Amino acid sequence: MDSAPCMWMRGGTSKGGYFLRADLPADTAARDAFLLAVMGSPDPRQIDGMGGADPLTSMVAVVSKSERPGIDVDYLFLQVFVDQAIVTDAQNCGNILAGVGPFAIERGLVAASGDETRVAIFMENTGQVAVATVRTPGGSVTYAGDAAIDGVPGTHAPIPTEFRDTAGSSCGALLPSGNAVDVVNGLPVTLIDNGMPCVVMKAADVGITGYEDRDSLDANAELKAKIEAIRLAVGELMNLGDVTEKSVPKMMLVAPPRDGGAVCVRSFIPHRAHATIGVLGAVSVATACLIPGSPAAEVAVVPEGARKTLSIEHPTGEMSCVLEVDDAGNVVSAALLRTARKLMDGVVFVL
Amino acid sequence: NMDSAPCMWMRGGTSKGGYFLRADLPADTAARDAFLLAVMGSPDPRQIDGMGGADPLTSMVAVVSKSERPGIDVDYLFLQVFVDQAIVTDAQNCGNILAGVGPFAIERGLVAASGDETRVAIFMENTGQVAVATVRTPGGSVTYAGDAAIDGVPGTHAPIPTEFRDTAGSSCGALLPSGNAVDVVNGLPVTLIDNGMPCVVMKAADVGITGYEDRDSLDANAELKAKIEAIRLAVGELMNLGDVTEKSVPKMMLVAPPRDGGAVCVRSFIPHRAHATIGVLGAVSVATACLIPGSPAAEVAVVPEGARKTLSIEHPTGEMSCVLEVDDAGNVVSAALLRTARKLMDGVVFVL
Ligand SMILES: O=C(O)/C=C(\CC(=O)C(=O)O)C(=O)O
Ligand SMILES: O=C(O)/C=C(\CC(=O)C(=O)O)C(=O)O
Ligand SMILES: [Cl-]
Ligand SMILES: [Cl-]
Ligand SMILES: [Cl-]
Repeated sequence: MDSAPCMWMRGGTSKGGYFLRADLPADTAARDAFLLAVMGSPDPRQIDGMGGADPLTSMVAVVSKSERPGIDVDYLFLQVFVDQAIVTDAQNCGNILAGVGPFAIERGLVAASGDETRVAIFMENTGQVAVATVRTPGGSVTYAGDAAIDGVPGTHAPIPTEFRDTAGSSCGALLPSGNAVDVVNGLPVTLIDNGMPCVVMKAADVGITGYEDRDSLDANAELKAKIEAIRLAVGELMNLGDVTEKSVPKMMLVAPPRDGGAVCVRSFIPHRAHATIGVLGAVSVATACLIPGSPAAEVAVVPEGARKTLSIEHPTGEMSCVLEVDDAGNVVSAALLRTARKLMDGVVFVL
Repeated sequence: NMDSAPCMWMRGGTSKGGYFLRADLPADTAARDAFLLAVMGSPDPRQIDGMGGADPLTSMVAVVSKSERPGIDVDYLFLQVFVDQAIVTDAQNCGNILAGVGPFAIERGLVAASGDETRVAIFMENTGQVAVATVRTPGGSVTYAGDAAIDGVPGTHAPIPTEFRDTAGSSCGALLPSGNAVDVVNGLPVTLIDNGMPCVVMKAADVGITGYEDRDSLDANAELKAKIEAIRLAVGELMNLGDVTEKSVPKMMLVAPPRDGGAVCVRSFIPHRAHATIGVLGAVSVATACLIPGSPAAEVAVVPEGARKTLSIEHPTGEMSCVLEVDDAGNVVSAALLRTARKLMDGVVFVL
């Protein structure tokens, strides 16, 4: 097959191609080779495909109607590497998730149910369910509205998303090492998975402030080398095997908030600096803020009460994470606002 | 306000952008620009809410229509959509995006396939110049598959040879709008030249680089970029380009001796980002400058002898050759260059 139907969408602060599962090769080696060609990878410019030469604009959602009881659609996230011939399936992606609901409704996978449509989305990569609510005025998806998210110009229709049962969905526990803190290459880190495996550490401990812009961080070869050494050192401890060629864990460098939020973060995902912050990445970081003795807890400003709005500051503003904690202080849910937009709909081609 | 249009996303040469039928876009320029900005996701350094790839070279538009001009198959207007300003500019040719125009026009039925290699004569509306491209149409259908390669694009595709005649002065009114082979601007000798793309040609070494740096190093060189932009703003009137402050011309061309067997090595700012490779008509202008005695380009170039000259223009990821025919007076009378293209996505683009 040399082409496939495809909707190009912005999902949250990321961008990529949304496919029906049936339209892609069933064999995953052939599927991944096709997706590389669709995107134009490997190429630092992605000039001969639809990737935008940024991992955050080189992403794929494979969506299908679900047979799981109570679930509307199944969603597989695939990261297409920009300049390697690698497609990875080892993580969730809550930004690209934002486009899944609207894509599924437009494609008839799930019926609109009034002016707003709840969509229960099984995230195949980790086996957990997320719930998105999509504006469907008059029974049709809209992308217009009054909502805004930092990192995206303008305003769009809101897409509230809610995540439960996130802890340990990749590493088998919230803290796969069993410790709140671990010393790695002479630095305290928290190894944490509440929907995204993360290594959380103080920006100041790897020799930056945590307030640098994306270009400054991407050009900092010395910083990138130092944190890559830590990432490779903890891959097995987080039950992720050999992470050398994986996209996980995400490296989260935290600092005290500056614009009135809970914490400030710079993320490497795992090699490129994030332009903003990942959705489940932010949930893991926000969760670490609540763990006494974590580097995150030391720099964070944490509100009182069972339902905590934790503003996570990032290079171009912030993204707020509403957590509720149970009896024992465990996070039992996380809710975040996203938006999406259909950008182009048609057929993608490969040679 | 228009909220969708049919659109083919293509790679044209080493560039990428949206190809539209003229009839599918707003007739009013202001409405058209607001639509195209929104299609691309501009202004936004990351172009996250549209189809632009956060680089001027992947934020380009071609507007194509069947031509009524005798002997011309299609009319093609090139539009640059700025990445992080609300500006769409029509002031230049674009010979990379031109490569997609032939195949696009045949797919869209604007020109019929003719044999297995279809000639397509293309009127470049921005300057009134014509290019002639040949498109592989085996069995009557465009193919993008083939054995040709161009530096800056992985793999191989169908060849699209292109030939340009009557190139000189199409934006500035003359090949050398100042009348001089060299002018001194901000302390350094430059050549102001237009052989299809208005350019300021200067020695890389005179502005503090070697000319062999990679694109990332050049885009990070704020001191260099400020020096170059001050020169650009100082030459707009001399080049008969009026007020260039919000324009994308002239292109700033920094030349050095060839290092990999070519005629000259170039780095180009277009005008603000460093080029990842080199523009097609920009290269023609630089190649032409190499032939002018006294030019900075002639001082660093290695120029082959003969009436037919293959001038290899070296750039950050290899080279692109310009085959120039020159007449007895030494004037360039045609330029021929190989490009390729590929259809990437076809369908409908949307805006709010
Ligand atoms: O870290 C990455 O790979 C990029 C992401 C991840 C994300 O959204 C999430 O953590 O849920 C993104 O911003 O798209
Ligand atoms: O200079 C620019 O703005 C970019 C160009 C120009 C081009 O191709 C040409 O000079 O004909 C490109 O697409 O490479
Ligand atoms: Cl399906
Ligand atoms: Cl719909
Ligand atoms: Cl038309």
